[PDB]
Amino acid sequence: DVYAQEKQDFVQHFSQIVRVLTEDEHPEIGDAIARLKEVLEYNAIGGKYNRGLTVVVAFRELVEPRKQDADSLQRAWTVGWCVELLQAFFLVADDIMDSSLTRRGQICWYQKPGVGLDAINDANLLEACIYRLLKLYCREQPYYLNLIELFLQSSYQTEIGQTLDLLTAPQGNVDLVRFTEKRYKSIVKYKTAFYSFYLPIAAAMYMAGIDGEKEHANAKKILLEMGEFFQIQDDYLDLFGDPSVTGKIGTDIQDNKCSWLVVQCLQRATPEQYQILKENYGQKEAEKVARVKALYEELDLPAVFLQYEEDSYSHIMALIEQYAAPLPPAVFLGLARKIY
Amino acid sequence: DVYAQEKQDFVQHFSQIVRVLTEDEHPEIGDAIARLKEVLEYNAIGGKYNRGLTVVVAFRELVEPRKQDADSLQRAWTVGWCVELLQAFFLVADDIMDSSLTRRGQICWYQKPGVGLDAINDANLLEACIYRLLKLYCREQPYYLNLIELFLQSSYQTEIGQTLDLLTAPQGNVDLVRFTEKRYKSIVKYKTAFYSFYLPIAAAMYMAGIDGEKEHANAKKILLEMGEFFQIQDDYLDLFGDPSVTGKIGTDIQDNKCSWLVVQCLQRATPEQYQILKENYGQKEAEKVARVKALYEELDLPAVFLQYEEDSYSHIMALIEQYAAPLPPAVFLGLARKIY
Ligand SMILES: O=P(O)(O)C1(P(=O)(O)O)Cc2cccnc2C1
Ligand SMILES: O=P(O)(O)C1(P(=O)(O)O)Cc2cccnc2C1
Ligand SMILES: [Mg+2]
Ligand SMILES: [Mg+2]
Ligand SMILES: [Mg+2]
Ligand SMILES: [Mg+2]
Ligand SMILES: [Mg+2]
Ligand SMILES: [Mg+2]
Repeated sequence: DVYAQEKQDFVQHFSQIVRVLTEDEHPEIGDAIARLKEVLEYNAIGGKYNRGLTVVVAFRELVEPRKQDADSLQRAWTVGWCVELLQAFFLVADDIMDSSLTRRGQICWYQKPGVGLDAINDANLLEACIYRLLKLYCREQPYYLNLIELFLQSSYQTEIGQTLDLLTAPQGNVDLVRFTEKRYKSIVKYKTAFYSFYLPIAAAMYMAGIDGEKEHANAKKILLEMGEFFQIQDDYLDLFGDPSVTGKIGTDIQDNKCSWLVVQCLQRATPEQYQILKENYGQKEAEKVARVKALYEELDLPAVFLQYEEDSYSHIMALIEQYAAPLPPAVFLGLARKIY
Repeated sequence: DVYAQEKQDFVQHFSQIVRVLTEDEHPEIGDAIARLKEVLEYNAIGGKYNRGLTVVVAFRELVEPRKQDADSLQRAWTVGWCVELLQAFFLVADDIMDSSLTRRGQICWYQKPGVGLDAINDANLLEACIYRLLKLYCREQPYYLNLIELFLQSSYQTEIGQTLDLLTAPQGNVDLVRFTEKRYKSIVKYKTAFYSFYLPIAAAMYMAGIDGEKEHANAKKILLEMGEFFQIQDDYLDLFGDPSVTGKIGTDIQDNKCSWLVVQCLQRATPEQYQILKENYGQKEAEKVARVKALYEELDLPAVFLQYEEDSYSHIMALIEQYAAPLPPAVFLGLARKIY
């Protein structure tokens, strides 16, 4: 795919990212800059890079090839890495707050001996690197302020979404009463859809000089729906995915989360299955978690998900028919192929 | 003082800040916006406001009174609150990472039943509010990008400083060998001096149309030295200050910190006092902490600090003589009176 053939160059650009960001030497900060290097290497590397590559792929498809200079392609790869760094910031903090164990096939940063809650500041540093990179690479470009504002707004929206995620999942309480489809859709729009799907395409758009309100609004209409599916898939895989593939161990049941699975469970459960859920959800005991997973299987939730994926795929394609123009449909099609 | 007579209006502006920031209602995010309100009220209120008031005071002294519109004064009070919000973001995270107990006369946010590590996301939200406010109030102003860049750069510098703070104070280790005057001065320049002293005056400068490199450089020369003293004072008060006055309980000894006190101790200690330090520092036991405090008193560190405050005050005033022009000396004098 077009993600395949952009990958290698994009990934190789990381050493350049790290080089430029370690050159703040101010010899006095040398030890901190070395810590930053370590943090970047542990937390920005080892996933699929789909968000960052999305910026690069869309940039190649929206920019006139004659305008695809060496320099403007360096900027695209940099802006792609900015998206990956935003992801790394949110994931470092999220793993702490979700009490997670592994991520991307290694133990979570904060679980590393000698890191612990110092990881909070490491996460803030990852965030800071975004704006340092934008200044360094894009400061003289017409779209500079547009990109700054887009990244900050996307961060605010994600943080609002994380807020709702955490409010809906208070530790060691109950009501399943909070866990509604309406609540779920709002959580995921905010925590996932904006930064994972809107951000990378929007950033490429602005870089291509496409700054129009209506063009961004139509793009957003497709991309936010993609983002909802992606988070539903993430919730499904939390329980039913293979950790060798996902790279991480699920914590949604123990964490009392408004997962798509629990929302679907509740919609289907008999009064008696409800009581089993209520007695077993939101608790660390492996035995109780296993009971929840058994309920989910009794209700054929995996089959519900497979049906949903089909209906969602067809809906997203219908939206691309409606909303893609005047942008190349390929911009959306490539993305949808990556996620579905 | 001029801080006295700006205070009331500045503090009253907070309800307006909170009002404008809760009006994102998107009914769906209502619960998150209510959490944000709670976070703002707990974490942005109850200190002395000296950083935010500094923006307002310097704005009144650098801007032509004829240009001090109703609107431009609303912007100054807003930019002042932006500085206070930046402070709140850093303090929420710092209390978690320093395992602190109280702040500003109440228990730390993260220690509140039902908050815990969710406070990490609350802190990120406080950060986000800065840029939301700058957009809302300042977006059409010539200095808009200057203020965005200043706040981001100040955050990056503070985070670099926090990095060095934490690297120098590894939990449950030793060497006092790390604790040198050189290391100390670099920590505090970065973690304190930029955001506490340079930021608020710089922000007022940019708002006044003073964007010149040399003017900012000369201002920085005074303000960074003030910031070093302020952090030395903060370290002194951590142990020897009255909690009813400081609002918080000290943790520097237990936290193994490169405090000014330990650096001064080491410079003075006999080989035998060194061994007492090494045996007792960096540990939670009240008895061991008391032994450290006893060593500090044996070495007359409080008297060393009082002498230092005098020498520092005289040095800062000498710098204001050298470097203040063409800005009103009052801008620096008022600040120095507040801290000394
Ligand atoms: O931990 P992961 O499953 O990767 C998780 P969540 O914790 O939201 O499930 C972290 C995260 C953060 C923002 C948007 N989606 C996600 C997925
Ligand atoms: O906790 P406080 O004493 O308020 C502290 P530090 O933890 O650095 O001593 C927090 C903080 C953060 C940045 C600059 N100075 C300070 C003072
Ligand atoms: Mg998680
Ligand atoms: Mg999460
Ligand atoms: Mg998940
Ligand atoms: Mg502290
Ligand atoms: Mg600290
Ligand atoms: Mg302190």
